[PDB]
Amino acid sequence: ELPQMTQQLNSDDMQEQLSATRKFSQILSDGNEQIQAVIDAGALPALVQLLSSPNEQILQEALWALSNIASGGNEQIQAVIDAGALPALVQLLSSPNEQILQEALWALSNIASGGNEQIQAVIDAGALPALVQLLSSPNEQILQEALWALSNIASGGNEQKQAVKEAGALEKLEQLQSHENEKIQKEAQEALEKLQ
Amino acid sequence: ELPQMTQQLNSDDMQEQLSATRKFSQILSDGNEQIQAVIDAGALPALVQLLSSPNEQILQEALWALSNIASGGNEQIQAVIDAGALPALVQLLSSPNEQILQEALWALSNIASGGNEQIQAVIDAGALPALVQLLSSPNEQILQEALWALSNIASGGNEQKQAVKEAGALEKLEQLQSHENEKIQKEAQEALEKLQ
Repeated sequence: ELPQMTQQLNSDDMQEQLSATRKFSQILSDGNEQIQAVIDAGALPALVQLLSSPNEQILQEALWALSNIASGGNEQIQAVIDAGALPALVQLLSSPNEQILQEALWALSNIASGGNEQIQAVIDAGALPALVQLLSSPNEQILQEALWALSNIASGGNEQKQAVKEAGALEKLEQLQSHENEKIQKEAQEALEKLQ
Repeated sequence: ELPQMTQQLNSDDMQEQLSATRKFSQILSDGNEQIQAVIDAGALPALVQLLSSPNEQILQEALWALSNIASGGNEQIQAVIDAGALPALVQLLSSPNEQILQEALWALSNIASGGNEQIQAVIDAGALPALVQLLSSPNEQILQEALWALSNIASGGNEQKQAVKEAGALEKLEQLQSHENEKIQKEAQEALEKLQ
């Protein structure tokens, strides 16, 4: 019904616009409540514990569920932080399965998208060295997220910027210019100037 | 249901752990995809136009829907921003219906919780004055969101914070260290210090 609905919003009859506007709110709040109803069920910590499952499939659906939550609002992020995901995720940064590595990267990018304190919980979980090492990485998939992540962290305060520098970003970042990839080339400039 | 699954997560049987991990993923991804199928059905632009409805009901339902979407990830926020919500939301800042005013404060607050470019979009469409004026409002509910809203903007990069001070925050925020309520004395400190 969604696409009809997006038209009843552009309608002249006020019972039409109202009707459709309510349905849109119902759709939007039902979805948000399914999501909140998972955070509130107490799963996050058990999920976080499954990040170190011996079974790599279990590991991956768990990391997927987490990174999904961590893609939400500043409080879904907090619940993910509060359940102690940051260390586990940072650990997963040094993984052989480049799919697990790349998913953990993306979650950490999202968690570092929020407020300066959350960027700091990330910095405290010791992501920085792990994230600086992945700049050298040969796989451009990763190099790119790795760089996004540090750029997100470059966007925090004086003492986030200082820890990025303090962990070795300046050189690597600097020598990324000479990378064939044009979007990478660019993204480094942006990261450097934030830092200064 | 959610509680039986959260136990399954803590189980020993790996069939159990994984079966539940996928139900959680499935709930999370289904919840995210209803929200998404509303943004991608293009309702945001039309819900934004309904923010100037002369029908109070329509207006509040539209504003309710939008602030839900604005409660999500940096990209929901972007979608809301891209659909031209901010002009309307700032305009709603100068509303007499304190119910609309408070809801529009909460939208702006969520929007201001995203990346530093999103805060700047808030600042640019001129939330700041409207926001600083609400600092004298008698309604302690309103005072708190206006304050939070600014506190989120004060949590941005450096150039963000010079507009907060440049808006008047500093002075008004500073006389807010002697308000009957403790939460407001306290929360002004945070805001004031963030900047300082």
